[PDB]
Amino acid sequence: NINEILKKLINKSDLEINEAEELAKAIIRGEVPEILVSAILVALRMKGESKNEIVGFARAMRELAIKIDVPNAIDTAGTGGGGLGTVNVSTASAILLSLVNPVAKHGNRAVSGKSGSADVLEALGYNIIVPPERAKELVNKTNFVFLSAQYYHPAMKNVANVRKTLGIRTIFNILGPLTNPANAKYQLMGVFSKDHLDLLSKSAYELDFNKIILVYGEPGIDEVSPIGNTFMKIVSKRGIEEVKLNVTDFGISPIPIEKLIVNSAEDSAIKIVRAFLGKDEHVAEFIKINTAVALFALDRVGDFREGYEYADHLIEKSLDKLNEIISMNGDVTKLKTIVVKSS
Amino acid sequence: MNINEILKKLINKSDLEINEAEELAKAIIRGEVPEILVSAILVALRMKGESKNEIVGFARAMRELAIKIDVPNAIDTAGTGGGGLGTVNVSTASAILLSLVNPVAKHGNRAKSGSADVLEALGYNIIVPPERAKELVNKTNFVFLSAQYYHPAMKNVANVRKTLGIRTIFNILGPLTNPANAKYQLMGVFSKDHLDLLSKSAYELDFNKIILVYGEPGIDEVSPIGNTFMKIVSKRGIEEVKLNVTDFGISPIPIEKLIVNSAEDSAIKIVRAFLGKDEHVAEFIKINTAVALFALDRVGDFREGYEYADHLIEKSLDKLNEIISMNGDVTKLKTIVVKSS
Ligand SMILES: O=P(O)(O)OC[C@H]1O[C@H](OP(=O)(O)OP(=O)(O)O)[C@H](O)[C@@H]1O
Ligand SMILES: O=P(O)(O)OC[C@H]1O[C@H](OP(=O)(O)OP(=O)(O)O)[C@H](O)[C@@H]1O
Ligand SMILES: [Mn+2]
Ligand SMILES: [Mn+2]
Ligand SMILES: [Mn+2]
Ligand SMILES: [Mn+2]
Repeated sequence: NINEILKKLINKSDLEINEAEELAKAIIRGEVPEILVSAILVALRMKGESKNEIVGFARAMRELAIKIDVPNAIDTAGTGGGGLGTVNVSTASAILLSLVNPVAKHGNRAVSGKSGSADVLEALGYNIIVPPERAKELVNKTNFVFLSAQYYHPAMKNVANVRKTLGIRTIFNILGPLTNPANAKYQLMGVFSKDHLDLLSKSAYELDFNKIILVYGEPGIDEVSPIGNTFMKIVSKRGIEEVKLNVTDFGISPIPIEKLIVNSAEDSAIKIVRAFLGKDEHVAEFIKINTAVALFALDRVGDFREGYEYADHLIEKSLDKLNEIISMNGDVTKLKTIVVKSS
Repeated sequence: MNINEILKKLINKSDLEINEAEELAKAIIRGEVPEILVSAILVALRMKGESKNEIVGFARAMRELAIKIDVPNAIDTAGTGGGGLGTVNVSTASAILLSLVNPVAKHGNRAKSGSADVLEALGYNIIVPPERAKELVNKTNFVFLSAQYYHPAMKNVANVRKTLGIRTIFNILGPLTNPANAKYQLMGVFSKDHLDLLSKSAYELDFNKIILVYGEPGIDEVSPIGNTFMKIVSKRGIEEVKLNVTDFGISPIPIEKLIVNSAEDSAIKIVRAFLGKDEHVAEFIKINTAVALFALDRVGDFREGYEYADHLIEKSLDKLNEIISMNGDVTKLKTIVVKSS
C-alpha cells in the first residue's frame, strides 16, 4: 500500500526487499500517481537508500524488463552523475572486450547535447533498434550488442515525467549497471560517488553476479581513474574485497583530464577511433586501464598490469572489430566518415 | 531563489529563512509550482523536519494572501487535528459558550465531521462574505469564516495535499492563520512533540495571548481522561503548564462518550449537552471552555473557568438559536433538537 510505505519512508524506516520490489513494480507499471511517485523518490533520497531498497528496485526493473539470456556476457557500464564530459570509455572498452568475450551493453540516448553510449554508437553507425531475437543473433555472430532501454526497459517511460520534472537524482540513477537485460553475470560497474561504493557493492552481492567489480575514480567519476586513485570493491559469492589502485600501478603516468574531455558524440567517436588508430594515446590509455579491470573481472588475467598489457593487444585489433560490429548491425559509411576525420 | 534551488536546499537539509520560506509558500499557494514539485517540497520539509522560521514564514504567507476582516478582539478556539480520534466537535461547541461573553471568529474547512460540517447540520450558512461577517459578529458575537472563501489561494494545493495523504506543514498552521486575526487563541495540537515548536512559532506571530494545548491520550484538545500539556504564550514569553483533568474538579470522562460517527451525531451530542442530556459531552466542552476563559483573563484559574462554563452552557442552546436564525436555517436546528430531546 503506497500510503503506508510513504509514512514508513517519512519516519526513516528502511524498506524490506519485497516491500521495495512491490513499490518499484507499482511505480514502474504506472499504477502510482505522479504526486506520490515524486513523494516516494524524494523520501527515499532524503532517508538515504538502503541495501534492501536497492536490491528490491533492481529486481523489480529486471522482472519488468524484456529479456534475452546471455549469462556468460560481460558488461562495462556506470551510473553516470560525475558530469565531467569525458570520452565514452566503457563503450570503447566493450569493443576491446568483444574480441575475447560476449559483451552486452544497455542504455538510453543522452539528453541534448550530452554523449551517452547509445549516442557514440550511433555516431559510429550502429543501429540501436535491435529486437530480442536479432540481439541474440548479433551477440552470437559478433560478440557485441547494445540493448536500448526504450525496448528492453519499456515500462520506465511511466516514471519519465516525474524524474524529469524533479530534476534531482533518485534511486533510479544508481540502478543502471545492476539491471542488464541480457543477464550478464560478469560486470564492471562505475559509480560516481565514493559514498555509494559500499551501498552498491553490498546490494550487488545479493543480485547474483559471478563477479562484479565496482569502481570509483578520482577526481569523481564512474570509471577507473586516469588521474589518481581508484577505489574498488570486488564482489563475488566469496564476498566483498576492498581494493585501492593508482593509475601508476598500470605502469603509466597520470593522464590529464583535459585530454579526455569531449564536446559531442561525434567528438567522442573521433577520440575513440583515433585511439584505435594509435593517434590518441591518452584516450587509448584511459580505454586500456578500464579494460584491464574488466579483464580481471572476467578472470582472464592474474592482475591489473597484465590486464593493461593484454588490453594493448586488443586495442590494435579494435577498429577492425568495430567495423565488423557496425557492418552486421548498422551503416558502415558513418564509421568510415569518422575514420577519415580521425586520420 | 527559484524552486529547483529551494528543493536542492531542502534535500540537503538546510533550514529556510523566514522570508525565504514565506516567498516559497507564496509561490506554492499562488499555483506557480507544478504539483510534482509541490509534492517534493512538502515531503522534503517534513523529512528535514520543519523549523520555527519555516512555520512562521508559511503562516505569514497564508495571512498575506488571505481575504481579511478586522476582528482582533475576537477569540478563536481551534486545533490542528490529527491523532485519529473522531471526537465530538468540542471547540465549535465551546465557541457557542464563549460567544456569550466575547466575540468569536471561527474558521476552517469541511472534513467526516469537522467544525464546518457540524455547523451545517445545525443549519448554519458557513459561507459568510466579509461585510456581513463583521455584521453577524456585532449582532450575535459569533461568525464562521470558511477557508474556501477566506483562503482561496489554498485551492491551488488541495489536490497535492489530498493525494499525498500524509500530514504536512499546512496541517499545523490552521489555528495560526485566522482571517479575522484574532489576538486571543486557544490552539489545539495533537502531539506533545510540536508543542514547543509551535509555541515558539506562535510567539513570533503577534498574538496578545495564544494558549497551545495537547491532551492525552493524543488529541488537540484539553485532555478528558488525564494530563494536558500546554504553553501560555504572550509578549512576556512562553509559560509551561501541566494540568490533570482532576484539576477542573472532575473525574476522567469515558472517551467512548465523546466519539462521533457523523456530523449529525456530533450535532445531536452537542445539542443534548446544552439541554443537559449528555453530561460527559458537557464536561468535555466545559474543560475546553475553561481554558479559553483563562486565555481571555475571564477567570483566575481553571477551576473557576469550569464552574463559570456551567453557567454559560445553560444559555448556549438559546445562543445557538439566535446565531443560526441570523445566518442559516432554523428548521434544521429544530430537527436536531427533536432528535436530541
Ligand atoms: O545518464 P544515464 O542515461 O542514466 O546513463 C548513465 C551513464 O551510463 C552510460 O555509461 P556507460 O558506462 O554505459 O558508457 P560510457 O562509459 O561509454 O559512456 C552513460 O553513457 C552514462 O554515462
Ligand atoms: O483537518 P482540517 O480541516 O485541517 O482541520 C483540523 C481540525 O480543525 C478543526 O477543529 P476545531 O478545533 O476548529 O473544531 P473542533 O475542535 O470543535 O472540531 C477541525 O474540525 C479539525 O479537527
Ligand atoms: Mn562508463
Ligand atoms: Mn564516464
Ligand atoms: Mn478543536
Ligand atoms: Mn479536536
